[PDB]
Amino acid sequence: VQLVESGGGLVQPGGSRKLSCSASGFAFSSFGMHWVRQAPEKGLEWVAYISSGSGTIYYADTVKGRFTISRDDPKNTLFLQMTSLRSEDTAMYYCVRSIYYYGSSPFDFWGQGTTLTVSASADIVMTQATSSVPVTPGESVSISCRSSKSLLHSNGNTYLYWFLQRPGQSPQLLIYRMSNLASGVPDRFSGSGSGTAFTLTISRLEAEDVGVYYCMQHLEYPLTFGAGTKLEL
Amino acid sequence: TLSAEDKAAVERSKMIEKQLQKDKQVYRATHRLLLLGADNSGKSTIVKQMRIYVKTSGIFETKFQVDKVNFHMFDVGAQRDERRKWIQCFNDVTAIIFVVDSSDYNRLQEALNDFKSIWNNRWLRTISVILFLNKQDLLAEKVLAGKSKIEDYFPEFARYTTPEDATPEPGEDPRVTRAKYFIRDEFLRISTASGDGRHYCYPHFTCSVDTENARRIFNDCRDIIQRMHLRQYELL
Amino acid sequence: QLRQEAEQLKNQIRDARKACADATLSQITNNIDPVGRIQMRTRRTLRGHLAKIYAMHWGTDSRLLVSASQDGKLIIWDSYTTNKVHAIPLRSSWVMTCAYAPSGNYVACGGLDNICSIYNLKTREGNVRVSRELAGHTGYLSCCRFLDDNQIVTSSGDTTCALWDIETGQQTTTFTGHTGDVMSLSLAPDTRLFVSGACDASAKLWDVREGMCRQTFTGHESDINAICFFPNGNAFATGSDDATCRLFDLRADQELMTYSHDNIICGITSVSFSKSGRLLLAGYDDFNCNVWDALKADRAGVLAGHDNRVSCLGVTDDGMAVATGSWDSFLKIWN
Amino acid sequence: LAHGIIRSTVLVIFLAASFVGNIVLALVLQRKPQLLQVTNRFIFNLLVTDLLQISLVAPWVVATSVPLFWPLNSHFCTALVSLTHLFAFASVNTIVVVSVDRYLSIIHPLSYPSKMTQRRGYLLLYGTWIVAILQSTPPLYGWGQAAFDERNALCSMIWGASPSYTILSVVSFIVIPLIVMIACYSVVFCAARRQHALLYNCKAAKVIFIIIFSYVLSLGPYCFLAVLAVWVDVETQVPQWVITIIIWLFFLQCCIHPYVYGYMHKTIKKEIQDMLKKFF
Amino acid sequence: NTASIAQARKLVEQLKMEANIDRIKVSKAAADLMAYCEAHAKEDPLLTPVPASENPFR
Ligand SMILES: Cc1ccnc(NC(=S)Nc2cccc(C(F)(F)F)c2)c1
Ligand SMILES: Cc1ccnc(NC(=S)Nc2cccc(C(F)(F)F)c2)c1
Repeated sequence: VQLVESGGGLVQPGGSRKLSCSASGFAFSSFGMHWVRQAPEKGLEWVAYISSGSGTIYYADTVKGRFTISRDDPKNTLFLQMTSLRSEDTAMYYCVRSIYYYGSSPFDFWGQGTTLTVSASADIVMTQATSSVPVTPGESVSISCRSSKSLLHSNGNTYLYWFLQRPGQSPQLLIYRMSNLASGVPDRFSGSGSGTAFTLTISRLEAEDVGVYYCMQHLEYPLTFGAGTKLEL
Repeated sequence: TLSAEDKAAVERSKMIEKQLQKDKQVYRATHRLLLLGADNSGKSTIVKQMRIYVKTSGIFETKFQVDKVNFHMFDVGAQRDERRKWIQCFNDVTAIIFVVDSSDYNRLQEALNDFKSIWNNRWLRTISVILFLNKQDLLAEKVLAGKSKIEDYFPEFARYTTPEDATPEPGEDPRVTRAKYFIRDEFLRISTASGDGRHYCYPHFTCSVDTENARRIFNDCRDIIQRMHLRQYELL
Repeated sequence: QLRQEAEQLKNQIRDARKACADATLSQITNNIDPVGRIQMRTRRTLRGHLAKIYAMHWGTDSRLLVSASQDGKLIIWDSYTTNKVHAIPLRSSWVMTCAYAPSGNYVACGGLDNICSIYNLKTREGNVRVSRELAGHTGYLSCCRFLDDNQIVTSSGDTTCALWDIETGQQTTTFTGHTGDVMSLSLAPDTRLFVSGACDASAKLWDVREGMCRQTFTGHESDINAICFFPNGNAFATGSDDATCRLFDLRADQELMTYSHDNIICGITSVSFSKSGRLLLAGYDDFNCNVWDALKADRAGVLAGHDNRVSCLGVTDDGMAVATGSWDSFLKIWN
Repeated sequence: LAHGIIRSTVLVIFLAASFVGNIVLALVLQRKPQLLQVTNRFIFNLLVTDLLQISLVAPWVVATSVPLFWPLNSHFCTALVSLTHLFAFASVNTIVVVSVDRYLSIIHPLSYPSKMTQRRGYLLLYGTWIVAILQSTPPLYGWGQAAFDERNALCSMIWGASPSYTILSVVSFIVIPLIVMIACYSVVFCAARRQHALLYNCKAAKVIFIIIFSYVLSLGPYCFLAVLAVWVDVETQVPQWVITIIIWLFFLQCCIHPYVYGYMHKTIKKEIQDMLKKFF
Repeated sequence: NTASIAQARKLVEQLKMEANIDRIKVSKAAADLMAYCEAHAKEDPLLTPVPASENPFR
């Protein structure tokens, strides 16, 4: 499975640009795709979503009238067209896949990303407890996330996701729907919650857990991520 | 009402439904036939003619085309002798081709019993049979030589007269026509002595190496479908 | 010379079985209250197959079930919301059986091609692809039941059962002894034994690990089409073309009850049990399903909504509902 | 007005029975959508175009006989006539498509499914509805006028004001449909005769005669009166009872259609009988 | 030499080894079945109609 991003560089204000996402190694037509941006020294921000069969399209409120998303199924490619680039659109962009049915796990593969630079509401909000945690190898660590709405739905799901980003890398899925482990994530990680407050537990800390941890919600389409919490060894 | 992920599941089910509709359109436009016969006729050669114009496999399929119409023919392979259980899968086929080697009279009563068993069946009603009196080349030689002839296999011979409907244009003497029409009247008696109005029988005189074998099947299937449609409207 | 010894042994076994009988189940069960009248009405109807449905199986989670059609398709449905999770096309159109893994990661199917195909549902790429193709049977596949995600038991029309090994593809054990072709299978609750029924009016008990035949039960007058185990694990119920159902027990090695009626003339295609063993559900050829009291052996209910012959029938793992599938290509769910 | 009362009274039992017949047919046809592959939609359209006509037109025609609301706006009988003609044209076009499909299914039995796809059926349905709207729309914005009558208590259309519309309506009602019907059913009769001769070395005539006769009996007198009304008048000439019978025949179509196209089909008849026997 | 003397001998052995099992009285088996049905009677929604609030197919 491979996703490769092309496009970017240095652009003048008021210009336009196009970004391409090439997928190789999996059935591209059966997945929905997302764009996720990250500021140079901030957290993540969901941008745009294209469904399977191109029957549904969602945009963020800040890029509603400026960005366009499209697919090319025979050639296995995803396109983002950007118009009138301001100075707030200088971020690294990531290509994500997700498949939805009974028992699936969305957001389970992220691309490497491309860099772009430009020269000179009633929605759920998520809050991270602390921005730093000093710990030592071999012990247990706990991280907390909070929300302004009850993420529990009537059917019985909660829709809470835990991602981890290692230094100089891309985010990877850790926990989906607040109590489920990812495909190849080590058993040491655990997650729990009660509807409003959520906790991620690491039992036997090792050297490879160093990085920034993010929570995310998927109860509504306006997707909020939060600030994240850093761990130092 | 539904959460943000339930709608994606609903859309996925809708896409599956669209693909199923396309597959239904493709599946409705082909005709399936069932081939039957013993290890004495030229059923393999009949298959070979149309196919040119895994260790323990169970069924074999051959596809052919006449006037831009697709026909699929299935014949069983590595299966046991008892057939009262897997014969129920073929209760919705267009027709059953039945090949009979009419050259030898040593094992013709077995063929008659097999045809009778196929004709009277709880699940094989409303299914029509296309009969192939194959290898009617050794039959003429067997009749002309006289070393072996129909004298004691069936006692009702020598008391049968050729009906005034035969068209025996190909022939050397008027003695093979009587025998072959006697054989045809034999199988035609079983079909005419049982339930009627649902399914019929379409006999033919064929040889294993023949040029016109797909056209006969085309014509008989046309007749079968036309009769069904003409009977669903009280016109017949 | 061996015929007379076989006759003597059969006579000895018959006499021993007769000796151990002191009373009947009807006399013992004569002084308890009946179950009354059962009213079941359809909640869900599932559509989407093209031809007649030959088999079905419920998942462990009691929410997902898989159906097989003779148009050449497998469909994996979601029971609660009626959604379609998967639709898999096969290489052969004459599929007579299908099963579901207890783990929930694989699916099996087979038919007139004499091959048992195993498909993998949890694939890195978002698709379902065939993972294994077991060959070695010389006849059509009638039933297949799955075991711990690496073993599978299959019954065939060449009068043999086989215990396989998916990892290597070779069959590890072979069970022989039947005379007519085997039509059905049920694993024991403790997956140490399994009973089979063949087209000679006989059922047999098989030990998985040893690979031998323990007991033989003969009480029918025609071929057996369906068979299953009582929840407790000490008795089984079978269905035959003589329009009657029979209950046998392993401990006493005998037949306990016969369920039949005067008006019923057709055959029985499927048999199932309730989560507590009180009820017995059976699908018939006359488009109907019948619900019987297992103890008093008195008709208790009936079902409908089917316009053709009922082929498969199954009760969920928690006892919440029952699913039925017939030859009109529709699946129904009843509470 | 006594006569008119009798006419409107007898004009109620027919459409009370037709309602029950069409409702039973609709139930039996929608309970199992997979009864007939593509003809199911055509029969359903022909089925709804009669319930619509009855429910949305008959009360006003009944409610015109009463002398209380006897005098009215001249822009009213320009809508009632248009609605009736719209429903009649839709039914006629549906019948034409049904007959062509019957011909295409009895002849060319093998390559029928590749000629009648679900897309080709829905496009045909939309086409019939569009052409019906096109044909029934003219009388409210130009050539063709409808007015009230102080003789037979039933407001109608004056065909003599514009002969072109009369010619167009007569052509669209009888000429083309009957030509198509005869041309299609002659070949079917020939094929049935040949098949019977093969099988047994006039069962198919009573059906075709019934179909053609019923269509003519339903639609003929009205068009003939329209044709005649150009040469001579009808307000003080033709007797009140002749017009009553002519109007009575125009609405027996709603009763005839379900019998001819639903109850003369083997499978639909079987299903209706099973449902009715069970309920009763 | 003959395949009819080996299939008539293996069957004899199988039938011989099949007769040496421990059997019990029928009344005990019937009582055990009745006891199992009585112990588990309030856990199956099909027999006792569950109210239309706990089952998920309503
Ligand atoms: C005063 C009078 C003068 C002339 N005829 C009648 N009608 C009679 S007797 N029966 C009758 C009743 C209803 C309908 C019909 C129908 F039109 F269908 F034939 C006939 C009455
Ligand atoms: C009971 C009552 C009392 C007074 N006037 C009426 N209406 C009359 S006569 N014609 C009429 C009826 C409906 C619509 C129109 C329309 F506005 F469309 F022209 C006209 C009815």
